[PDB]
Amino acid sequence: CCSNPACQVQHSDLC
Repeated sequence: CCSNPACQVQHSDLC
């Protein structure tokens, strides 16, 4: 989903 620490943990297409 993104190259973030949280994104990797939880699939969240925020970017």
